[PDB]
Amino acid sequence: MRDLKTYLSVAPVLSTLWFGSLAGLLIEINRLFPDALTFPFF
Amino acid sequence: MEHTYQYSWIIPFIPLPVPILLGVGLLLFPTATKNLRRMWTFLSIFLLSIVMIFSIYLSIQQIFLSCIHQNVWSWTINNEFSFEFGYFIDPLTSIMSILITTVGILVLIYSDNYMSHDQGYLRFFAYMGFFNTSML
Amino acid sequence: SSVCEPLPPDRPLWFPGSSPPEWLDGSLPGDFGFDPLGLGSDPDTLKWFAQAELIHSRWAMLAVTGIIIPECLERLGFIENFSWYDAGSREYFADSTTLFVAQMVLMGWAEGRRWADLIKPGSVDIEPKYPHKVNPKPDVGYPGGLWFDFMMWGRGSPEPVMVLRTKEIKNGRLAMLAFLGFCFQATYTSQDPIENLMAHLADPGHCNVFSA
Amino acid sequence: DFIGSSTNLIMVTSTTLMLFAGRFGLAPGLQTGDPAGFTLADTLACGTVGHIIGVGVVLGLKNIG
Amino acid sequence: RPLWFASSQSLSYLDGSLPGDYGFDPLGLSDPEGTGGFIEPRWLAYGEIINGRFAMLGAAGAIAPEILGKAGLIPAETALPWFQTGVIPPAGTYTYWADNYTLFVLEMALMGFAEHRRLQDWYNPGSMGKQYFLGLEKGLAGSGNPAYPGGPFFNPLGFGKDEKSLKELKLKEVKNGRLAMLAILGYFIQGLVTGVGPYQNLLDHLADPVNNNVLTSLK
Ligand code: CLA
Ligand code: CLA
Ligand SMILES: CC1=C(/C=C/C(C)=C/C=C/C(C)=C/C=C/C=C(C)/C=C/C=C(C)/C=C/C2=C(C)CCCC2(C)C)C(C)(C)CCC1
Repeated sequence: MRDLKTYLSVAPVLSTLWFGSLAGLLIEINRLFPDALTFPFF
Repeated sequence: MEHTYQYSWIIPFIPLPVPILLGVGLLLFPTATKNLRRMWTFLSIFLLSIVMIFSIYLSIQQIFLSCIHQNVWSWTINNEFSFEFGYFIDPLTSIMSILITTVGILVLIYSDNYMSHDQGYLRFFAYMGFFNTSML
Repeated sequence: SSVCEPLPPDRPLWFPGSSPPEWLDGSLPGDFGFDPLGLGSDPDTLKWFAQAELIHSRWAMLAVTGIIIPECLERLGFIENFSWYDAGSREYFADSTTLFVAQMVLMGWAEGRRWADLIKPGSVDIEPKYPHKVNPKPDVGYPGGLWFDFMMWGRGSPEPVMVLRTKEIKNGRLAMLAFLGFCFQATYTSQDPIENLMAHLADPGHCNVFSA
Repeated sequence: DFIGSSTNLIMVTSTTLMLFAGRFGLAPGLQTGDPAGFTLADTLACGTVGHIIGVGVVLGLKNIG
Repeated sequence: RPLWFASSQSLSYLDGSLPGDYGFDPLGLSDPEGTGGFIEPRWLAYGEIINGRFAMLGAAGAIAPEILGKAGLIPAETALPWFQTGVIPPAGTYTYWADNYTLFVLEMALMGFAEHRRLQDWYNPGSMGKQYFLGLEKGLAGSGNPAYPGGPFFNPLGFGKDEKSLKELKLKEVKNGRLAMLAILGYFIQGLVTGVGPYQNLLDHLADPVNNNVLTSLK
C-alpha cells in the first residue's frame, strides 16, 4: 500500500512497532528465563 | 487388508472411462472432443496415476504381508460355467501392475508431445487407455 | 501463442456496477477488481502480492487435497485414525522437531531459490541449455521449466496462458477459503471436515454453525 | 380519563382555554385553512401548555381538596 | 395542488415532480440545497417508495396468516401473529425446516444479491445489464427512474404504458404504501401495547368497542 508504508516508516509508528516487538521479546525472555541476576552460560 | 482388497476390482476399470468418452466422442461429435484435445490426455494420465498409487499401495502390502487375495465375483451362473472375473493379487500381480502403470504413465507423458503434431490424437489415447485397461 | 494477454476493461468484477481500481487493469490472472481497501496500490508491491497470492494458493490447494483425499481413503478403509488437526501431534520418527529443522533446511533451499527468482528473475535458471535451442524466458511464479512444465501446458498448449493462470488462481482462492474453513470448523466443531459435510447434508437447516 | 370527572373537566377546560388564548387571545409558514394563523405548531403548543396547566391544577386539587 | 400541511419552504422543491407531492415537508428533510449522505431529495423518494413497498408486503403478509387463521384456510399452527413466528423469540417461536438464524443467513444472502444490485443501479443506472448474471441481466438493465425500473422481470405487464396511467398508478402505489407503513407502525405499537395480533385487535374493537384504546400499556 503506497503512502501507508511511508506513514509506518514515520518515527513514532516505527518506534512503537520496534519497541513493541522489543518489549515482547524481553517479556517472553523473562518468562523463559525469569529472575535472572547472572550470565552463567559463559 | 480388511478394506483395500475389496476395492481391487477398479484397477482395470479406472483407465476405461476416458476411452469410453473418446469412443463416444470422436464417433459422434468429432469437433467437440477434438476441441477438448489435451484434456483427455491429462485425464488418462491422472486415472493411470490413481492406478499407479493403488498398485504401489498393494505392492507395499505384498512386501509387508505375505498373502494372496482372490476377490472373485460371479459372471454367469446357468450351468457348469459358474464363471468368475476376479482379481488375483500375488507378488506377480504387484510387479506386473507397477510394470504396466509406470511405463504407461511415462509413455503418456511422452505421447502428449509425440502426437502433439498429429491429426490422429484422441483415438490414439483411446487405444492407449483401453490397452492399459485390458492389460491391467 | 505465449504472450499472457490481459483481461479487457469490460471484464466481470467482484462487485458488478462498481468501478475497478486503476491499479488492477487486468495484467494479473484472476483480476476482478477486488480492492475495497487498496492494498495493491504500489505496483512494485502488487507484484510481490501477486506472487504471494500464487504461492499461498498453491500451498492451500496441495493442503486441501492432503486433507480431503486422505480422509476419503480413511472412509474407504486405507488409513487409520486420520485427523489432520491431530496429525501433527501423533507419532512419527524424528520427534517432529528434527523433522521441522530438516524441513526448514530443504524448504529454505527451495524457497530461497524462488526468492532469488523474485528479487532478480534470471539468477537460478533451470531447464538446462541445449544447442541451437532458446529456452523461453519465463515469468516470476510461472517458471515453466522441465521440472514444472514437463507437459508444456504453461506456454498455452491446451488453452491460452491467461485463462489457465486464472484457473490456477481461482481454483486456488477457493482452496485458500476451504483451508480457512478447515482451520475454523475443525476447532469450533472439533470434528472432521467430511464429517461436517455429511452432517450438514443430513439436515442443512439445524446442523449449521449456530448449533456447534 | 373517566370522561365527566373533575380530573377530566379541569384538564379539558385548561386545554381549550389555552387554545382559545392562543387563537383569539394574548398568547401566540405551515399554511393552514384557519382564518387567522394558529398553525399546527401553535395548536400543539397551546395543547402542551394547557396540558401543563391541567396537570398542575388537577394535582394541586389532589394534594388538597 | 392538494396540499396537506404545506409550508413556505416545502413549496420550493415539492412542486409536482414526485408521486404524491402533497407538499408535506414541515420538518424539511428533502431540501435540495446542502445535501449529502442519505438525506437527499432523490434518495428520500427512493426510500419512501421502498419502505412503502416492503411495508405493503409486511401489512398484507403479517395479518394474512391471521386473516385466514381465524377463518380456516390454513392450520392453526401456521396461523401465528406477526410476532409469535420466531421474529420475537421472547414473545413466540415457530419451528420451520431450518432454525431462525439459518433463515436469517438465507434472507441476508438472497436479499444481498437482490439489493446490492439495486444499489449499484442507483449509483450508475446503466449497469446490471453488462455482467453475466446467468443471462437474466437482460431485464435488470432498463431503469429509467431508479425506483421504477420497469423491465421484463419486475414489470412483465405494461400497467402504465402511457404516462397518465403510469402517474396515476405511481400515486396509488405511494398512497397505498404510506397507508401500509402507518399500518406497520400500528402493528408494532399494537403488539407492544396488547401483546396479541392485529386481527385480534380488530375483532376486539369491532365486536363490543369497549376498552378500544383505554388499555394503555397493559397486557
Ligand atoms: C540500569 C540499571 C539496571 C540494571 C543494571 C538492571 C539489571 C537487571 N534487572 Mg532491573 N530494572 C531497572 C534498571 C536496571 N536493571 C529499572 C530502571 C527498572 C524499572 C523499569 C527495573 C526493573 C526490573 C524488574 C522488574 C526485573 C529486572 C530484572 C533485571 C535483570 C535482567 C534479567 C533479564 O531479563 O535479562 C536477560 C537478558 C536479556 C533480556 C538480554 C537479551 C538480549 C538479546 C536476546 C540479544 C542477545 C544475544 C545476541 C545476539 C548476542 C549473542 C552473541 C553471538 C552469538 C552473536 C538484571 C539483573 C529482572 C530480574 O531477573 O531481576 C533480577 C526483573 O524481574 N529489573
Ligand atoms: C494470501 C492471501 C492473498 C493475497 C496476498 C492476495 C493478493 C491479491 N489478490 Mg487475492 N484472494 C485471496 C487471497 C489473497 N489475495 C482469497 C482467499 C480470495 C478469495 C476470498 C481472493 C480473491 C481475489 C479477487 C477476486 C481478486 C484478488 C486480487 C488480488 C490482488 C489485489 C489485492 C491485494 O493486494 O491484497 C493483498 C492481500 C493481502 C496482503 C492479504 C490480506 C491480509 C490482511 C491482514 C487481512 C486478512 C484477514 C481476512 C479478512 C480474514 C478473512 C475472514 C473470513 C471471515 C473471510 C492481489 C494480487 C484482485 C486481482 O487483481 O487478482 C489478481 C482481484 O480481483 N483476490
Ligand atoms: C375550531 C374548529 C376546529 C378545532 C377545534 C378544537 C376544539 C380542537 C382541539 C384540539 C385539541 C384538544 C388538541 C390537543 C392537543 C394536545 C397536546 C399537544 C398534548 C400534549 C401533551 C404533552 C406535551 C404532555 C407533556 C407532559 C406529560 C407527558 C406529563 C408530564 C408533564 C407534561 C405535561 C410536561 C377545527 C380545526 C376542527 C375546524 C374549525 C372548527
